[PDB]
Amino acid sequence: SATIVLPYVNAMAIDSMVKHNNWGIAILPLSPLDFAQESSVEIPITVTIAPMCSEFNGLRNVTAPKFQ
Amino acid sequence: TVMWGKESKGWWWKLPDALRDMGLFGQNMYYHYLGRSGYTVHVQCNASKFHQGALGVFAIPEYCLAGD
Amino acid sequence: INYYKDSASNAALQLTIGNSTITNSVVAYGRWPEFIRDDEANDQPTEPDVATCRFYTLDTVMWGKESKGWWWKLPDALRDMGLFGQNMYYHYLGRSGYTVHVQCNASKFHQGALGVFAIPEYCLAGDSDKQRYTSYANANPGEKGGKFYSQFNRDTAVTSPKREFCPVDYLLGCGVLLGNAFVYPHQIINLRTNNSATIVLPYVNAMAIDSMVKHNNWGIAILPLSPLDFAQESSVEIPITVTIAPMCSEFNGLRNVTAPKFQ
Amino acid sequence: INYYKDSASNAALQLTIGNSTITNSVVAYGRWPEFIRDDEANDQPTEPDVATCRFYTLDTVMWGKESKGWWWKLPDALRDMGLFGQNMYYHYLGRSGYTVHVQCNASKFHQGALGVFAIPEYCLAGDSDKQRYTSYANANPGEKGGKFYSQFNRDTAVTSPKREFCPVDYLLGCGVLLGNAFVYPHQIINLRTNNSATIVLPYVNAMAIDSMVKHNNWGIAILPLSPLDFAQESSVEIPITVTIAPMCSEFNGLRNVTAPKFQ
Amino acid sequence: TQDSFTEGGYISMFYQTRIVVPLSTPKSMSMLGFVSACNDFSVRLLRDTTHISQSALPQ
Amino acid sequence: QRRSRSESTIESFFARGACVAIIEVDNEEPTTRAQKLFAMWRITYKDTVQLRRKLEFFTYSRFDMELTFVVTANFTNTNNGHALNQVYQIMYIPPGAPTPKSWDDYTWQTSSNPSIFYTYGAAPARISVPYVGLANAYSHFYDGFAKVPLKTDANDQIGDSLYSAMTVDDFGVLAIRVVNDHNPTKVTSKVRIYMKPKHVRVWCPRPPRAVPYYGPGVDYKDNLNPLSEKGLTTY
Amino acid sequence: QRRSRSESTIESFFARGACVAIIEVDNEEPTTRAQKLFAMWRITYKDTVQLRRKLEFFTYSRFDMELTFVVTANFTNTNNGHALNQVYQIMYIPPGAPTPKSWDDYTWQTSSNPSIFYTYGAAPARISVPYVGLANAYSHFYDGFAKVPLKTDANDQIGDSLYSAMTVDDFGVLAIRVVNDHNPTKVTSKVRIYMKPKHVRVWCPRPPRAVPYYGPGVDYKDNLNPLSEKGLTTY
Ligand SMILES: CCO/N=C/c1ccc(OCC[C@@H](C)CCN2CCN(c3ccncc3)C2=O)cc1
Ligand SMILES: CCO/N=C/c1ccc(OCC[C@@H](C)CCN2CCN(c3ccncc3)C2=O)cc1
Ligand SMILES: N[C@@H](CCC(=O)N[C@@H](CS)C(=O)NCC(=O)O)C(=O)O
Repeated sequence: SATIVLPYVNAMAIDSMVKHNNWGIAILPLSPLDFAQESSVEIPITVTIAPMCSEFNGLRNVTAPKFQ
Repeated sequence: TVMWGKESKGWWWKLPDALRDMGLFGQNMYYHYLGRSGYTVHVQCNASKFHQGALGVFAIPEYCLAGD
Repeated sequence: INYYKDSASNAALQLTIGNSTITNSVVAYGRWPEFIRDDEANDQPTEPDVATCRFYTLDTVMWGKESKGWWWKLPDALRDMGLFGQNMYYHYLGRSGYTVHVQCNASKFHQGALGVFAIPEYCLAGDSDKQRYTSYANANPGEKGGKFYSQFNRDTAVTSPKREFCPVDYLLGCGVLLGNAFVYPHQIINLRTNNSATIVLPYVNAMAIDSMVKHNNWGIAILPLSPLDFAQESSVEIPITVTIAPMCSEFNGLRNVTAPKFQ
Repeated sequence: INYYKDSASNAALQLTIGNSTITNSVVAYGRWPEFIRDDEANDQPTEPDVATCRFYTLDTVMWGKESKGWWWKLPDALRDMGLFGQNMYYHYLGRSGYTVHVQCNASKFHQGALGVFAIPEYCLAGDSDKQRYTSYANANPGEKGGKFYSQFNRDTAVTSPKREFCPVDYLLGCGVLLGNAFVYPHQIINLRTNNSATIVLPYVNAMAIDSMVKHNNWGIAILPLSPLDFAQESSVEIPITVTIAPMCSEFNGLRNVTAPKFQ
Repeated sequence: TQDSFTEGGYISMFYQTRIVVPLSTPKSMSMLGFVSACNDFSVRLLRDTTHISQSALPQ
Repeated sequence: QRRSRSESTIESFFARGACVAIIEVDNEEPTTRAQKLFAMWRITYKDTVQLRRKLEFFTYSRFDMELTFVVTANFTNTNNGHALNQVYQIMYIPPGAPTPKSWDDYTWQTSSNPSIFYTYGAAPARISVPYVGLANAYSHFYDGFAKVPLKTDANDQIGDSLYSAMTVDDFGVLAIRVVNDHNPTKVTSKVRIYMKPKHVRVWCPRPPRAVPYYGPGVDYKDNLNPLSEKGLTTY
Repeated sequence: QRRSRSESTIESFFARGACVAIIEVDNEEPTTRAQKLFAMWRITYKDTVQLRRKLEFFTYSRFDMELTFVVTANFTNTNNGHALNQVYQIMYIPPGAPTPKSWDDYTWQTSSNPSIFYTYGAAPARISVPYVGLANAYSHFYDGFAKVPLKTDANDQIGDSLYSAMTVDDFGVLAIRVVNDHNPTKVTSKVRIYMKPKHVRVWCPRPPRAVPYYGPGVDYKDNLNPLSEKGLTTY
């Protein structure tokens, strides 16, 4: 397992969350997966994320982005 | 959950994009003009003593990707 | 001298809330809304401050010569109002007080009187011989509310009963004379003196905190005490508007969202 | 105020013992074995120190896929163990505590779970319509012990009834669900974590000292909570061993030797 | 007793990743469950149980 | 001195024994057909109207209770001899406890359930009970349901429940039987139960009922013209 | 305040009167054939199951006892006149004391044995008894025998004894009779005995019974499928 803690990083103290993404997570296999001498191997990978110290401002009607 | 095999090349996610539909966090995100938050990321992957491999997890601020 | 050990055996202006502003008030039972105290509880509560404690305006209604009255249920009327409804449906237990503002404007040549009553545990009568057969959907109209009637119209359907309320104006919809309804917290809007009414309702219930979906804590009833008239015109209609602000709201029991079936 | 004179009328690691050594423990009811105190007695007691307080090993048993359980009675199981049995049969009254050690070793590729329970006044059910008809010989098997069954097999013999117990695994042989047997002092041996169990039993009885021949103070029950398995083999068998050490034993009432008739 | 006005909730279990075993090892296993009450548990209103019955008195 | 309000207090207003139940129990030779050897009554105060109307002046209440039992027996015929004095057994069955199916089943052992044995001709029986409400106060009126239908429910009957009802079985029941065996002559008896609240606190006063009651709820069916005629300018 | 455990104590758990015996006694003209003029009941709590099950939660117990007697009488016919009020005699016979052979023998003089005389129609009789155990505590369960067979015994019956039995005659018996002479009409009566433990201490808790009792011991014969069906993934 792995654990990381990410603080809020940006050129501004507070910014919109819809049109701007603050962080990116990249997972890559540095070494190929293998098991005994089997031809095919598959294992599950799971990701969990917890927000911390979240603030919001500018209450108004709800935004409905068009995702396809 | 995702699956890791011999031909897997990697995965990537964007935050706070990945949590846009997670409980009241998404509702507050879409009901407010300005937002702020930190994160805690936990990656889980279990195998046996006869398996071998290595995963690299990277957190990148302002992670911009190339087109096609 | 008491012999038995058990005690039972013993012989006997502008008001601003959140990002909303409205431009005398009545406090029910002389008790301002307040949060739960440390000496009474049953986990960490969720207590929104400004995202839910603000004024929401309901649909406007029309008052004419033949209008008999209107009624609403709380917190039912606010089930689809911003984040308040989301918190209501995402939590098992909820608590809140209310501020109710009724607006109705007319001219000096109009005349009429409206009575607004806040009733705790406001139970209404059915419209069929069967007892307590009203359905959940019909008992929770929402922000549209219901209306009163001047007579009891028994439902004659036998195959597909309506299962709806049949309130009667002069019985207050519960079998009690309207004249005594002033025992409840109330306000009177007389067109010749004022044009608005305000009431503050604290949280009232036999339990400190209770579910908001299956139980309604308050009822609001508006009835015309005097008929509307204007000069010598045959038909007169004026708008009536209602605004409600939650106050000191607490939620507990976070879990997946509830999706009631309203028709 | 109480009127009557009588109160009843009033309204309501290595462990070494003796010359034996074995290489966490559970103490029953949090009470270590102890000798009789001067404020409770009924002649000069005989209190062997090392000639009887030592570890005796019983016959090894085999655990497989079809095994259902085993049971033993104390002090019955030690009736033929060195000088302890001689003192038991040469004295009218006896007293003692016990230390029980269960050993079972396997590999990392095996799986299974054993539950060991110490039961005071462990009474078992019969195998016939007649009630309390079990014989003394059948109720005191000795160091060999008995076994459990998955069903009740009524004895059909009418001429020569067997007069034997018929314990049932899921009823604990006494008409109580096995799941609650953990209320008694107990230990769990899980092959993936540990390979041994230890329990310490003090002397429990309604009397300070009692005969050891006609009354058994403790019962030991071992049952497989999970079936035994190994890789993908069809048949698997492993040994289980039991060792018992008397502690703080007293005897009184010296006289000629008792010779019970065991078949 | 069973009553919707005093319902308590629900308990569920799910796999997080999966069970993984090496070769020459059993692929099936068993799990056990236990329940108990904490130190803040209380009861009221003693009453008879439904788990024991009788049909004929001893003769 | 000056006039006082001693008798207008809540305690004085409810310091009276009010009948809430009349129950019939018969003693005769058992037979295949239906009989009244033992009776069961569901505890409540809505069977009668006077105490119900007095209590409905308020929305919430909290009190202890005192119960009194009066028993009256009589014959039915004259040519079947007579009978000796009878003994009556009254048992309180809380929710979840087993209920009798016959006048002489094991359930009458009352190992844990409280019971009263009454001898005919003695003083009326009496007992006291404390506040046994699950919540902090009794709820005379409840505006809600016990179930909420959901969109994912397979059918509409999963979430169907009666309006203004908290629990189906509340406060248990009382089972009354005659312990004595059957005499050759049938004997009928009636038990009347009288209730008196004590140490009473109330909240949220409400206007009193003005039309006849119809069911446990607030429904009204007939007699909806209470007021009588009178002249506007007539003294 | 905070919730308390007052009612979960051992004393409260056993603070109830539980029936343990129903006994029949008849009054009629004596005859050569068998009759029920006097009855004898062996004292125990295993005749009924509720109190037995409650007590079997523990291996050892120590308590005093309170006994209450309720008497109910009735006729059987109608053409033989009537009868006057009867008086019942209840006598406690400890082990070793002589036992009656008739309803009017010398044994009823009760010179040293305690006795109760009860008048029909009065309040139910009551008495209290202290702890009378030979040992330091009562033994609900006994894993042993009273005799041990020996190799030198002439026959196998010398050492034969019932399993899980301490003494054949324990705690004595109760003898109940009707003191009154026989009226021309027969009169039947039933005495119900209710027991309440007091000042209770217990040791070595045990799991409760899960299958119907069968005999004084722990034997089981039928109904060995207590649990019901339910889905693994069904709420
Ligand atoms: C041996 C027999 O003695 N046992 C007697 C007994 C009597 C009363 C007991 O409590 C019954 C419940 C009462 C405290 C009254 C219940 N009330 C108060 C609120 N309430 C009610 C009914 C319907 N709608 C709303 C409130 C009621 O019916 C328990 C035991
Ligand atoms: C004038 C008549 O009044 N005499 C009454 C009386 C009542 C009870 C008396 O004691 C009888 C014995 C009781 C203290 C209860 C005995 N118990 C306690 C343990 N026990 C028992 C039974 C079976 N297996 C294990 C324990 C019992 O049956 C003595 C005299
Ligand atoms: N109905 C049976 C007798 C019933 C009976 O004795 N029931 C027992 C337990 S099975 C009991 O508890 N009776 C209580 C009582 O009726 O006093 C008969 O007379 O054949």
